[PDB]
Amino acid sequence: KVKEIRELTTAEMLDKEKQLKEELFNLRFQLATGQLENTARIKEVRQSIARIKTVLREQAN
RNA sequence: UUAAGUGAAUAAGGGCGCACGGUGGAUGCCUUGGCACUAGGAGCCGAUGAAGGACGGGACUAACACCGAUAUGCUUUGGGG
Repeated sequence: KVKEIRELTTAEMLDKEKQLKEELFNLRFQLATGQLENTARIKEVRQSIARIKTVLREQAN
């Protein structure tokens, strides 16, 4: 959801950031080659990256 | 039978009236926009980068809207069920 993000330190924040990046790259490729039953995840990953970034923003000033 | 005289009707096509269609959108009714004002708010925006724009953002994306690499959306405080 939203609250589990607030628990982790800045290290885990950047970790999950890079992990979501990689997942987005894989979703991108597997789009072009006729796959990905559940395409509604291409929203979730971008929105989660957004949430992580803003929550990071509010802490660092 | 001869002779003299009289002489109707038919339409290649056209006129008039009637009856039935075809093109064309007047007229009848109607409003999704306008016009002129009344009362009240408001009367500036900009080097923290303006007005206005180009390019992009969706499973599909040609356009219009909204958005901006956090891109058809992020956080929080109230409403709603």
